[PDB]
Amino acid sequence: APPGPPASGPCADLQSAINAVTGGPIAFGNDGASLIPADYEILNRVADKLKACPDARVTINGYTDNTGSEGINIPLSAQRAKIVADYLVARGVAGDHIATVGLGSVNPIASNATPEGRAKNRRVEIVVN
Repeated sequence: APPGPPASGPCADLQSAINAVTGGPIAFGNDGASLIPADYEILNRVADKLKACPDARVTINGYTDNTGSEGINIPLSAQRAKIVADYLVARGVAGDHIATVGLGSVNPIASNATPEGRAKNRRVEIVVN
């Protein structure tokens, strides 16, 4: 038997474990689409946690405020998900195990009346699928 506590169900609730690495969803200010080095280290740990259960694919969604238009918010929502996906794949995930979704301005969570609110609704998120 190995040292330390037991390790049963190592992928059985990994949704909660992946959320615990991220501490929740991630925002986009100043430039509105420019991801931080502090997040890219969180993404290193998410990539390793996915790589510990290549049996359990993920899907990555991203959002934008509604000050833009569909022809601007479709590429912006997809780009936020693709930036996370490309970072995870570069750290060690197989491209087969990550999907991406453009949630442009649907199911909004902040008003566009302030630049902070825009960043709070430009959010990106991850879910096991």
